[PDB]
Order: sequence, then C-alpha cells, then structure tokens
Amino acid sequence: PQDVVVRLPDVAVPGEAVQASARQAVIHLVDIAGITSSTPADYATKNLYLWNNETCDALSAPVADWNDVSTTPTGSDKYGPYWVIPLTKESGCINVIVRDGTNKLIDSDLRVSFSDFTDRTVSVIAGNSAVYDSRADAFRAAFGVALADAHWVDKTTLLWPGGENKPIVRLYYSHSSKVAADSNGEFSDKYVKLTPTTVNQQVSMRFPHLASYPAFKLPDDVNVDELLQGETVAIAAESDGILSSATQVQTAGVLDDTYAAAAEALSYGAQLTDSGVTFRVWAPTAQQVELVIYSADKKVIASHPMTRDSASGAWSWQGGSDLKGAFYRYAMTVYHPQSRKVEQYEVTDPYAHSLSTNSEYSQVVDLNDSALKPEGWDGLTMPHAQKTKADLAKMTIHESHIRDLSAWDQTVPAELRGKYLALTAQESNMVQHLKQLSASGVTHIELLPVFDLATVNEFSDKVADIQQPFSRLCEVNSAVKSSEFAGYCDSGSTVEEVLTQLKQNDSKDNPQVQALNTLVAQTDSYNWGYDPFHYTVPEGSYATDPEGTARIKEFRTMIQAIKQDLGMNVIMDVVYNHTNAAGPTDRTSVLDKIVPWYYQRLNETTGSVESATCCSDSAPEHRMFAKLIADSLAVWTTDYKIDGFRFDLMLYHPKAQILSAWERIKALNPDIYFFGEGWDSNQSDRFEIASQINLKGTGIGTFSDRLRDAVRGGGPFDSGDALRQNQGVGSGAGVLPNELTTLSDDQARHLADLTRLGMAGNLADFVLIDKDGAVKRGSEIDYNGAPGGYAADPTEVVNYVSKHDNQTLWDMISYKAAQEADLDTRVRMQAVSLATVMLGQGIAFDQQGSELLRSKSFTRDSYDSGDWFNRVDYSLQDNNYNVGMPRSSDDGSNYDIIARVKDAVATPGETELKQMTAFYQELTALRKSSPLFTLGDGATVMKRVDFRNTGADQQTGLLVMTIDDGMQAGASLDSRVDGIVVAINAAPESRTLQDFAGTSLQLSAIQQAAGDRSLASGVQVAADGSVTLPAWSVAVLELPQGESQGAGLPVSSK
Ligand SMILES: OC[C@H]1O[C@@H]2O[C@H]3[C@H](O)[C@@H](O)[C@@H](O[C@H]4[C@H](O)[C@@H](O)[C@@H](O[C@H]5[C@H](O)[C@@H](O)[C@@H](O[C@H]6[C@H](O)[C@@H](O)[C@@H](O[C@H]7[C@H](O)[C@@H](O)[C@@H](O[C@H]8[C@H](O)[C@@H](O)[C@@H](O[C@H]1[C@H](O)[C@H]2O)O[C@@H]8CO)O[C@@H]7CO)O[C@@H]6CO)O[C@@H]5CO)O[C@@H]4CO)O[C@@H]3CO
Ligand SMILES: [Ca+2]
Ligand SMILES: [Ca+2]
Ligand SMILES: [Ca+2]
Ligand SMILES: [Ca+2]
Ligand SMILES: [Ca+2]
Repeated sequence: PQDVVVRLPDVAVPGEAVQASARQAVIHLVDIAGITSSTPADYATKNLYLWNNETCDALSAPVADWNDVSTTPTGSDKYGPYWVIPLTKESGCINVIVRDGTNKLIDSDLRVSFSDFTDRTVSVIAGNSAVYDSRADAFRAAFGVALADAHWVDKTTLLWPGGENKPIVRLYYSHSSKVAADSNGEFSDKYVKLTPTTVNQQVSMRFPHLASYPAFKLPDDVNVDELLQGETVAIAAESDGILSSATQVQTAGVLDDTYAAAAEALSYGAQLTDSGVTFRVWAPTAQQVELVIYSADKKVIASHPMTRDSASGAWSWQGGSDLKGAFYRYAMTVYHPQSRKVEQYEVTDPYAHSLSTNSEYSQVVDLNDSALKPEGWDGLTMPHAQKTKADLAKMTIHESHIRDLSAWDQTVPAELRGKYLALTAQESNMVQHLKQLSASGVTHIELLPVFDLATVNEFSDKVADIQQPFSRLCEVNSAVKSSEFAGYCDSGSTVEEVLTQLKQNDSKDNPQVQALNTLVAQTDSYNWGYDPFHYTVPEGSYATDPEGTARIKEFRTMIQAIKQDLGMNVIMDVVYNHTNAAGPTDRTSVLDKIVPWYYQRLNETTGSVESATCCSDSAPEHRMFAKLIADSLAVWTTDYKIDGFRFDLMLYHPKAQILSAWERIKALNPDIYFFGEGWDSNQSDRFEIASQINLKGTGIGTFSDRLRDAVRGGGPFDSGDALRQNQGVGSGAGVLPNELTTLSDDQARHLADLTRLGMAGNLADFVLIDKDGAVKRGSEIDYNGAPGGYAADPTEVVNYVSKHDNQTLWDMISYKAAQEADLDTRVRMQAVSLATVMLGQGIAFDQQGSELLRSKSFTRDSYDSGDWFNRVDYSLQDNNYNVGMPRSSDDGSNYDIIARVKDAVATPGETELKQMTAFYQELTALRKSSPLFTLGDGATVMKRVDFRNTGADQQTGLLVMTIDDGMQAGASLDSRVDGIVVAINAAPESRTLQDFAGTSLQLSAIQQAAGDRSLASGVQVAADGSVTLPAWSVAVLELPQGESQGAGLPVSSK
C-alpha cells in the first residue's frame, strides 16, 4: 500500500540486431546486467572461442588457439554485443564458448544446431546455458517465471534460495490467471510480503534436504486456503523494484501442515453407508469438484457439485443406495503447476474399488456383497500360520505370474488361460503340479502385480496373443504390415507357429525370433505389470470379463482355490513407489491430476516429477499418500484376505512410513507379514529410508542379495565375458573353473562366507570363521564394501537364487558352468544352488519354475518379452531353453558370449525336469521336516547354528552347517533328534567328513526314502561315524534322540 512497485526493467523487449546471411551464423549476447543501465560495460574484452573437429564441423576457419582473444564482437547496441560467424555449409552445427577474455560466462561447451534454429541466428545470455531463437526469448526467459525452487513448507514458512539477501521478497497469487507483468510491465496481482527469518527445527525435521535454504516468513494471518486455490509465484527484487528472479512454488509442505490433520480423520472413495452412498475425494487445491454419474453404457446421468470441507480440503456428496453399481468420475477444476493452467478434466477415483474395462471409469461397489464373494469366502482360513518368528521362518515362496502359470497349458480350458480362474482347473497340469509342490512344503504363492496395471489394454479386441492367427497380429498392430514379417499376414499360421519356424535360422547375426516378438510385445496381453493405474482394484485383463465387478469375484475365487484346494498362503507384489504417469495430460495420470504436485516426488529446483524408480516417483513421505497406501493395504488385507505384501523398491519409502503402515495392518490382522526389495534409493537426504540396514530389528523383511550373488556368481550389472567368468558357489567357483574365469581360492572362499552367513540367516551379530580362519561377526563379512550380515532375526531376511527379474538360475548356470559339466551335473548344480536357500535359516523365496530348470533363452529382463520367453511348460517337454536370442536392446551386448556358451550340453527334457522336480520336493520337505531349520529368533540361531570346514585350509565348496537340539541350547525343539547336520558338497570331488566320528549320525529319513533319486544318493554313514559325500550332492543327517535329551552339537564360543 506503501510498497515499492515490483516491475520489469523499463526497456522494450529487444528485437534482433542482425540476421545471418548465407554461409553464416549469428550469436547474440544479451547483456541483461547491463540493460538495467549505468555502465555501458565495454564489450571489447568480450570474445568467442570457436572450434570444430568432432561432433560439430560447420565453422569455416575456427581460431583453435584457446588463448587467442581476437574473436571479438562484430557490433553492438544497447542490448549487448553480437557475432557474425562464417560457415562451410550452413546445414549442421557449431561449437562455441563465450568468454570475457580467457574467463568465461556460460558453464558449458554450448552448441548451436542448425536443425533447430534454421536461420542460424541464436541468442544466449551470461550464466544461462540455453540457446534461444531470438533475443526476445532470451530476454523473456531472463525476466520470466522459471523453475520451482520455492517451497511453501508450512503455513508461515517459505524456503527459497532466490530471495536470499534481497530487499523485496513476496509471494504473488492469481486465482484464475498466470501471474505475469502488466501492460505497464509491472506485477499487479495481489501478494503477501515475506520477512527474512531462520528456519525452525520442526521444519528442519520435516525437510532436512531443504534445511540449508534461506527461510522466509508470512504474516500470521495470511489466508492460506485462498492462495492454494490458484497459482502462487515467489518473486524477489532489488531496491528499485526491478525483478531479480521469480519461480513457481512447491506447496506439498503447506498442504500437509494445513489439511492433513483434518483429512486423515476421513474415509475416501465411494462408500456404501446405510444412508446410501457417500463419495469423498481429497482435493485441497481444487476450485470445483463435481461428481459425474454414468449409465451402464457410459452416458452422463447426473452431475453433482460436491461439498468442500474447509478444514480437510476434501470434497463429499451423499447419494442414494441405488448408486450401487454406477460408474463415476470426479470432474475437476484445478490449477496444475506443470501446465500453469486451471485444468478441467474427468478423473477416476484414486480410491476406486471397481472399474470399467481398461479403467476408464470407477464404479461404486460394496466389497462385502455376497454377490462378489465365492461360496464360503468368509470362512477362508490361513492354511499356514504366521504368528511367531518360527511360523514366519517356515515361509517358502513361489513367485508366480498369472500368464506364466496358464498361458501355455493346453490342459487349462482355453477361456481360462492367462486368467485368475486358471487356478480352479483342478485337473490341469499346472494346478496339480502346484498341489504337489504344496504337498512337499512350498507354502506361499507370491503374485506378480494383480492390482490394476496400466500396460495391458483390457479391450480384448485391441490385443493379439501368440496363440492366435498372425493375421490378427497384423489387424491390431499396424507396425507389422511395415516390417520384415509382413508376408505372414496371409500365411494362415499362428504367431506361435511363426515364432517356432523362426528358431531354425535364428542366431546372433540373425536375431529374428526376438525381432518378431518385439512387435508382438506391443499388443499382446503380457506384462509383469509394475505400472500402477489404480492401487486397489484387481487387474481387469486377468478376468474373463473386465467390465465391472466380475473381476472382483473371479479374483477371490482364485484366492480361495490357492488357500483351500492348493493349501498355500498368498502374497501380493505391490508398487506404491511410483505411478504410471503424472501431469494433466496422460490417460493413466490419476493422483497428479486431482492434487497436482502433492503425490509425486519433485526435484527441489525444477519441480519436475522424478523418475529414479523408472517412471513417476511417488512421494510416500507425504501424509495423505501414506494414508492412501495404508487404506489400500487394508482393503487387500480385509476384503481380499491377502496374507502378506512385497513392496517393490521399498527403499524409496521412509522407514517410519512402512512401520506406520504395518501397525495399521497389524491392528486389523496381527499376523500379516511385510517385506520388500531395495538397493539404490539415494533418498537418505530426505528421510530415513526403508533399507536393509535401517530395518534391522523392526520385523520388516528384505530380500538379501548376499547369498544370491554368492551362489549365482557375479552381480546384476555383469555383461559379456563377466557373465561367464563370475562363477558362483552353485556353478563351481574355484573348484570346477571354466576356461575364462580367474577366481582365486580366496575369492571362492569369500563367496562361501557369504553363503554360510546367509544360511544362518544373514544376521549382523552371528559369529563365524571366515576365509582366513579369523573370527568375524556377520556385520564384519564384506559385501561389496558393506556389512554382509544386517538382520536381527532370520525372519528379516529373504534368501533366493532366482527371481522374476534378471537371468533365471538355469541360465546363469549355463553362462558359467565349465564345458566338462554335463547336463546331469548342471541339474544338480541347480539343486545345490537352491539347497543353500531351502535348507537355510532365512525365509525361502524362489522363482516359479526353478523346479523345472526354467530358462528364458538368456533373457535378463523379460517384463515385456511375452508368452514366448517366459513360457513354463507344465507338460514337461523342455525348460524353454534355446528358443531364440534374447532381446537385442537389453541383451545384445551378450550375444557373443551366448552363442559361445549356449550349446555346451543338450536342452533339458522330461527326464531332467522330472529329476529336478524331485530334487526340489526333497529339499522343501527337508526344510519343514524339523523345527531346527526354522528357528525364527536370531538369538536362537546364534545359540544353536554353527559351521564346520571353516578357515583358510577348508575343503573348497563344502558347506557344513550344524543345528543343535542338545543341552547347550535349551529345550529339545525336536522330540526326534538332538541335532542336525546339513552338508552341501558343491564340488567335483567326493569328500569325507570326520567331524562326527563315532557319534551315531545318520542320513535323514526323507533322503533315504528317495533312493538313488535323492540328492544324497551314494552318501555312506560308516559305523565309526565318518560320512562320505559324493560330488555335487546335498545330505541332511540327524543325531537320534534317546529316552531323554542328549548332548547334540554344541556351538563353540569363538
Ligand atoms: O537399480 C540398480 C540395481 O540395483 C540392485 O543391484 C545392487 C546390488 O544388489 C548390490 O550388490 C550392489 O551392486 C554392486 C554389484 O553387485 C557389483 O557387481 C558392483 O557393480 C559394479 C560392476 O561390477 C561394474 O561393472 C560397474 O557397473 C557398470 C556396468 O558394468 C555397466 O554396464 C552399467 O550398468 C548398467 C547395466 O549393465 C545394466 O544391466 C543396467 O542395470 C540394471 C540392472 O541390471 C537391473 O537389474 C536393475 O539393477 C538393479 C538390480 O536388480 C539390483 O539387484 O536396474 C539396473 C538399471 O540401471 O543399467 C546399468 C546402468 O547403465 O554401469 C555400471 C556403472 O557402475 O560398476 C558397478 C558399480 O560399482 O558393485 C555394485 C555397487 O552398485 O548395489 C546395487 C545397487 O545398484
Ligand atoms: Ca533466430
Ligand atoms: Ca489394468
Ligand atoms: Ca506386452
Ligand atoms: Ca533426490
Ligand atoms: Ca531334541
């Protein structure tokens, strides 16, 4: 009122000094600092460095002497200097650097492509590294709103670097337009002034990554709720009111400080009460929300302006009970900072609980209706207990996929192939194999994404699968008509048949199976599905009918068949760490359309949605997304009876967030198990991440990569010859070397430390003898510079040697096994590999089909490689090995080593698969054959679990583990044995154990029953108590328990 007027510099927008003529380019330097006059700031010291050579070669005679300053401006006007630059051809690009003497002003070897600016007349500006098409663009950028490095973090606090040490600091706002300069070049919209302040600790706690930011203070009476209705720009100016900078404002902090407290007390979605249906959606910044209501054929039949609750920021409307079954969306009117527009669009409900086909509309549903439950649903019990640490330890997971399970199975009814309902085909090969796996002690099926994914089109008409005519492929995929496979549109054979014919002439120089499959991938039904569209509705394409609630009942039918007929618990993979899209445009941007910039994690400076996850990084560190997650998990827990959840990329989540979620779900069902996967994150600066280290002692499990890398060999980044040289314990590291490896005995001995430690459950405090005979705690064994042991209890550790991502176990072994290793040796290598997991104290996890030697033709990342490369054949003809070179984009640089190694031995057939299945069932039956394998508690494991054959002079590749049921340990947990010995001999030599001489040790009953089909076939226990172990074998032995408890196998104090 008294205030200085903030404004542009009173000078017109500059035109162009010179346009370039033929064989010329022109470069303007827009001296912005000078144009707010005073000094004529001489331009003779200004100069260009121009050099050609690689990348850009269009200049005509570049002065390559770096010091030579002589290339000074051709002329100047009041807006600065400019340069006329001769060229060779005028189509191309040039390399330029801009300098004040040998000093320098644009921290970047900048470049001028003539393909963008075809008049070759561009402008730049001291500091910016951008290349503008005119001085006016540059000038406007210089004085226009840019980036979004202002953070309105609570009601009275704005963190912003742009305002540091500036007299005028203000928050401008326009409810309905962009904030911009006047007809008079002034900023006339309303504003609040910001007084410099010091940030506080409540906000330093909340935003540690922003704590070095200049803090600014808002009058205690600012009408916050009105500022968040529109656009909010932060602006800084000098004493004359001329603008220094202006940026957009990230508002997520102040939205939580303002509304989260009230909004967490509310329930969301379309909710059947007894008064009818209540709709509520959280839209704290929206200007309008209307509830549109749709007919069965998707016509508008009502549109209701909703009631905004001023405290929560949530919008609600109460309607009739006849809205049950109606399709609906929210018609939003809302400012989006990305587009700087008050957008208008219809968004489906992020709390949707049912959907129309391909998720176009959300649908009012009562999940409690018996109409959407299969008969007996409410009685469904957990076939396996999860209460105690010992209960959880017995967990043995089968990581599976809806289409992997049934797509190829001719014994599944055609219409159920690739569907939730394939699991009811009680006499299919797939289902009876799973029933057998369960019988032998697989306990858990883990489901790859069955929530609503984005990346399969649920309109069946727009989708062709390889089991269908190839002409169907051409109809729905127009790229096919314009490719080397066009001839097959009339062939009258299926895509499956065409792919089989392409095997014959397929090689590293004719990778044609992959070439056709790549196009199939775009329009088939196949995807892992790590692409969330709606978090709390079943995927529609796995239903026999994706329109409406059909999927809800079919899914639960599937859940029933796994728990009741199959006798297994059920785990869901869940992806709360990202969304499929953000912004106001994209079909699958849901959350970021309704409350823009609140649900995604943004770069502190630009405000861009980060993509470290792959995609649109979500922001689970914000309260209303934490609630969304917990409410979502609750529905899956209560309404779908899911027994546990695997968090994808769990370290992009705050530890406190996961724990808070777990407590909410423990409150509904105390035995639900939580675990997740995580290795990169790099979000440590924003909060304490949900990582392997930090989660110690919480009871949240994590995939361990330690044993995995030690038994598989190498790591996930390997390519080329490293895939072969990096043998593991499972593939003969240092005992049966191949022709390329260099692994020393020490390197091999270290892998074995990682593997014992993992078999004892990868505890930090478990004490063992290392490769050099030194005493070490699990934390003290090294895993690529990190402590190897990180857990408090073994139930915090999930062990595995194969998984959906990266190469399958069989393919790793094929990469790494010595040529002399024959097929049966490779089969036992698979079995010994898996024994380190199945006989270990950690939770046991494994890829569907390891019991069938599953291959993906060396495909490392098969998320989109279709029915073809992920084939699992429950008719036991082969293991899908050698069905073509894998996709070139991701595996092309491995074609050389593949062709070199691929044909060392024969492709596994029915005999080998059947042999492997028995090996597998033997191991899992052993895992549950005695409680000593699954002690549960970490203090119990240290007290009872020990190793032999340790130290520098160990027999390489021979793991000997003891479990004690004797007196030094406490109660006899097994009323049949006093102790157990697990001997895994991953070596070509036979080995003899003397540690148990004259002690009445004996082979386990399970292995003795399997005869010469046992992994222990050929093991002899002498009367003097020595044990002979055949090459490549796994033996489990027992101390028989007498009339009272014996002395067992006490752990030594090291
Ligand atoms: O998200 C990434 C990744 O995370 C997980 O891996 C973790 C792992 O479990 C930990 O043990 C550890 O990783 C260490 C690793 O095991 C060691 O081998 C070593 O790695 C070094 C390599 O030896 C060395 O060669 C080099 O790596 C370079 C590669 O040679 C080069 O090709 C490129 O890497 C690219 C890959 O080739 C390419 O496949 C792709 O990587 C993807 C993964 O394959 C995919 O599985 C997933 O990776 C997860 C993995 O599943 C987890 O287990 O996504 C990846 C997307 O990037 O793309 C790569 C990028 O171009 O560049 C690297 C440059 O380093 O150096 C490495 C690093 O020292 O030490 C490892 C330490 O990281 O931690 C990781 C956490 O990432
Ligand atoms: Ca131009
Ligand atoms: Ca879907
Ligand atoms: Ca696909
Ligand atoms: Ca970051
Ligand atoms: Ca006992």
